[PDB]
Amino acid sequence: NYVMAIDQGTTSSRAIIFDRNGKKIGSSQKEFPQYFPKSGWVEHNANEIWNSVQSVIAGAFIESGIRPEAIAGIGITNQRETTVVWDKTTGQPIANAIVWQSRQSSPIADQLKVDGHTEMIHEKTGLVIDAYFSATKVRWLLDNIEGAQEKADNGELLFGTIDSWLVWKLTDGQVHVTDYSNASRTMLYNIHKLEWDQEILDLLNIPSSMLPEVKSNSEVYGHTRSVPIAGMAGDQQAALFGQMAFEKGMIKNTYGTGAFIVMNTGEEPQLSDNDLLTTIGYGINGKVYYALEGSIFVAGSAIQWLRDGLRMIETSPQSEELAAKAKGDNEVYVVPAFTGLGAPYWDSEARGAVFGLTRGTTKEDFVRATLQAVAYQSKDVIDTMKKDSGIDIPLLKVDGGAAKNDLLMQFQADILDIDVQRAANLETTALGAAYLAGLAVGFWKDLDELKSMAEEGQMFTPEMPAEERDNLYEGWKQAV
Amino acid sequence: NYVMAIDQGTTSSRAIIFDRNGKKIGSSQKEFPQYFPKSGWVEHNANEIWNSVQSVIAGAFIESGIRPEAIAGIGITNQRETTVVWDKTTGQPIANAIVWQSRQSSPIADQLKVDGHTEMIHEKTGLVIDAYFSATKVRWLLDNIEGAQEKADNGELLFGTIDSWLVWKLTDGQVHVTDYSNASRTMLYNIHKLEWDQEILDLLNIPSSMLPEVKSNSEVYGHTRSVPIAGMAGDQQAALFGQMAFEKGMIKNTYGTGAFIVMNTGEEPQLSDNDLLTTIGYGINGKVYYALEGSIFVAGSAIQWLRDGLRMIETSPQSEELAAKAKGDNEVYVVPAFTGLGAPYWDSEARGAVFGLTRGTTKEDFVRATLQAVAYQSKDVIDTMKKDSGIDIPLLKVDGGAAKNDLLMQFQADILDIDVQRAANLETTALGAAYLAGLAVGFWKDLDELKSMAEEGQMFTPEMPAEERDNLYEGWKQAV
Repeated sequence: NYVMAIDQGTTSSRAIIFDRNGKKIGSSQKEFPQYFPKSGWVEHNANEIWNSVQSVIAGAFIESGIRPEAIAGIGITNQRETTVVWDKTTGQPIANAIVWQSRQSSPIADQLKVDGHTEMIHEKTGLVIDAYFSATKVRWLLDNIEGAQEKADNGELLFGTIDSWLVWKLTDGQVHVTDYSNASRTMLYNIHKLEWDQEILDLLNIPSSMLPEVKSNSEVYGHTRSVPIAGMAGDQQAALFGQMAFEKGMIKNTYGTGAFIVMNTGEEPQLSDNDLLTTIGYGINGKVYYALEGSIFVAGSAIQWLRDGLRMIETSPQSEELAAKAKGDNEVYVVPAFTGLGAPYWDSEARGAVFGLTRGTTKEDFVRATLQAVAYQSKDVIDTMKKDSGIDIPLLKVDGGAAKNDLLMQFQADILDIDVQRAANLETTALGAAYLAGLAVGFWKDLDELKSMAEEGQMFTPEMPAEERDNLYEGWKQAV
Repeated sequence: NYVMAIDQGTTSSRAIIFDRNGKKIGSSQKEFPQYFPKSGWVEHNANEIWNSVQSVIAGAFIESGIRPEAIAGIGITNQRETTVVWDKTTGQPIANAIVWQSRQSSPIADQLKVDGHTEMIHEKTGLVIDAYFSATKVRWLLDNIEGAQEKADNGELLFGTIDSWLVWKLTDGQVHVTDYSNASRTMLYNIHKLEWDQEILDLLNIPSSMLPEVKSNSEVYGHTRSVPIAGMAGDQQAALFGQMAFEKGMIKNTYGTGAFIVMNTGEEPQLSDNDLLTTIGYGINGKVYYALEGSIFVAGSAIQWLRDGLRMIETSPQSEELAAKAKGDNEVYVVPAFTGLGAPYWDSEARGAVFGLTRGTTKEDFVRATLQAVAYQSKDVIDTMKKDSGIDIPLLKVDGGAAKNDLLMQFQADILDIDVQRAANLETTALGAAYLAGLAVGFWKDLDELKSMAEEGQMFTPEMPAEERDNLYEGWKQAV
C-alpha cells in the first residue's frame, strides 16, 4: 500500500517511498540541462522535464524488491510559477517551460506598475508585481506564438503550472487539476474567494478554458497506470508544514534552488505593507489556511555556480573540508541577483554582482561569497517575516542539501542569533505527497498518531567573542 | 501500433519503441556502477538492472507521447547466466546477482571435476563446468544461507535468471515463466528432454519447488500495466535472431561487454570437441532450436576499464583515436582476463596481465593492445567454430556497441583473412526481442516481412597488413 508522488525539480529529476515509522530505505539521482536562450531568462525543455520525470518516477516506484496491489493513488508537486502551455491532442509543448528565475517577464510587469494594479494584486492574491510569477510569463507565451490566443478559446492549448502537466500526461489526459497553494501563486487567483480571479484575467487577456480545476488539497482526483489520484499543496507551504505547522505563525527555512521562508499565520490573511508575500498554507484535515512567504531566486542556484562551468574542483559532497584555516573574511561580496534580486527589494533589474577588488588573493575566498547572501536574502525576508506578524520565535527548522554540514548550520549560524534545529535529514520542503493525501481513502484517519522520536541528531554550539553583529548588515543595502 | 523492445545489458540497458517495419523512433541509454571487491569476483548489483528500460519505456514513450492504448507487445532480452532465486510471495535478497563474470563459483567446480560430472553435464546440458554458469553458483547458495533447504519444501524458494525475473512478476504475482534460451544457460536444465534436469539438481541439494515453468520464446505469458508480454530470450540468442539468421550455418558476432559468437546448427545437438558450448537458439514461429557458442567475457569492458578506473581515454570512442598514432603495438600484448579467460581455454583463476613491457611504450601502445585483444579473442572462437561444424565462414556478420570502431573492424578483417559485414542498426540486441513480441500478438505473423531491414552499411575487406596475420597471432598465444 503506497503513497508516492512526483515533483519537478528546477535542477534535478529524482524519486523515493514510506511505511512504519522513521526508517530509511531508498534513493536516487539525475540532472537535466538548465537551457539558456538569452538575457534574464532561464529555460527548461518541457519535454526533458517530463522525459526526466517518468524516467525516475518509473524507478522509485520500486526501490528494494515488490509491486502494484500495494500502490494506491497519485499525488503531485512541481517547480515555481513555471508556465507550461501544451496541446490537448498530442501533448507536445508550443514553447519551453519559462523558469521562476526568468526576467523577460519584466517589461510586462512594469506596465502593471503604471496602471495601478499594485494595491489590487496585493489585497486579492497577497503577492507583489514581479517577473517571478506565472501570470507575467503566460502573457509572454501567448504574445509571441502565432496561434495561441485563438486556439485557447477553442480548447486546444491548456495552461497549467507543471503540476497540471504531470497530472494530465499521467492519466492519458483525463484529469486536468490544480490545488489551493499552486494556484494562489499563479497571480491569476483570488486568495480570499478561493476561486480564479477574473479581474486580473481580463487585463492579461488569458481565458478560463486554459486554467486547470482548483480542487481540495486532500481529495481523490482520477486514475492511472500507477492507480487513485490524490493531492498537492505548495513547497514552501511544505517545510512550513513539514516540521509541523497546523497552528498560527509557524516558520522554517528552505535550502535549495532558492532559499525561502514561510509563516503559517492562522486562518487569517496577514497583509504585508513592506514587500513580503501572503500565500496559502495548510491545516490538519483537508481545508484551506494562510501563509506568509517571502522569496529568493538563488541559494541552490548557487549550488549551481562554482563547479562544472568555470571548473575549479571534481566531486559533489565535500566542501565542509576546505573550511578550517583563515578567520576574519577578507572584504568579499555577493548579490545573487542572477535573475532578479528577490527578497524585499525585488528589483527585477538588479543583477548578480559586487565591487571592491584589490591585490593579495588566490583561488579561495569568494567560495565564501558564492557561499554568501541567501541568509542575508533569507534574512532580508526573515527580517520581513516575523515583523509581518510581530513574533520573536525560537528555533530554525532548516532543510536543504547545503546543510550536509557541521558548517552550514555553523555559518547559516553566525548573526541571525538565537539557535537552530538542524534537521538531521534535510528535505522537508519535499515533505508533501504522503500525509494530507493519505487521509481521504480511510486508512488512518487524521495527522495525530506517532510522537516520541524526533531527536534532531545534529547541533554545533557558540564559543568565544560576543559583541559583533550590526554594521555588517548596514552596507548590504548599498550593494543592493 | 507500437511494440516495446526491452534490452537488458551488462553495463548499460535499453528499451526502444518499435513501430511498423524496422524504425527506431525513441531510445535512451544510461549506466550503473561495475563494483569490484576482490581479485576476480565482479558482481553487478542485481539491485541495479531494470530502469534503463522503464526510464526508456516510460522515458522514451514520452520522447513521442505513447500511452498503453497503442503498444501491442512487450519483449525482453537479457544478460544470461546471472542467476536470481526467490521466496515466491515477498520482495528482497540477502545480497545481489552474480555477473556471468564472477569467479568464486570455482570451489565447487573443482569438487565436480573430482567426482566425474564432466561427461554428464556435457552430454545433457551441452555446457562445461565453469564459474560462468548458474548451477555452479546456486550450490554455494543453499549451502551458504540461513535457510533455503527446508524453506524450499515449504513452497517458497523459486529459481530463475534475469529473464525470469523481469517476467515472473509481470502478472499479479501469478505466472512463473522462463524461456528455452536462458534455461539452457542455467546448467540445471536438460537440453534433450526440454524439462528441468533432476540429475544435476539433486547433487547440488536444489529442490523442484524452485525452478520456473519453462515456456516458449514467443508466447503470451500474461498481461501488463505497460499491455501483453509476448517475447523472451537472452541478449545473444535474440541478437542472433535480430541479425536474421535462423537457417543452418548463419553466424554473427556481438561486441557489447564480451565478444559472443553464436552459430545456428539445425534441430540437431552438435557435440563440441574443440571446447565450445551447445546451447538453445531460436527458429521462426515459437519453437526450439540448437546452437554452438563461443564465449568470452571481456571485450567492451576493456575499453571501459581504460575510461573509469585508469583515466586514459576520457570517453569510449576515443580508443579508435589513440590507436592510429602508433601503427603497431611494439611487442605489447594485453590479456583482458580480469575475471577468468573464458573462450576455448576457460578456466577460473586467470588474471589480467600486460606482457612485453617497455618504458618507450607510451599510452598509445597500451590503448591499441586493448582493442587488438578484442580481435584476437574473436579469432580463438572462429577457428574453433570451423573445426566443430566443418563450415568455413566467407563473410562474418557483426553487431554491438564496440562495432562503431572503424579500426577494430578493419583489424578484425586483416587478422582473420575473412570479410567483416557491419549493419546500419548496430544495437541489434533489442530488435530480436521486438520481433519476438510481435510474432505472438499478430503484429507481423512471420519473418518474411523483416527481410528488407538487414541492410549492410560498411564493408571491411582485408588489405595489405593481412600477410603478417600469423606473426601477430602467435605472439598472443604465448602471452595466454
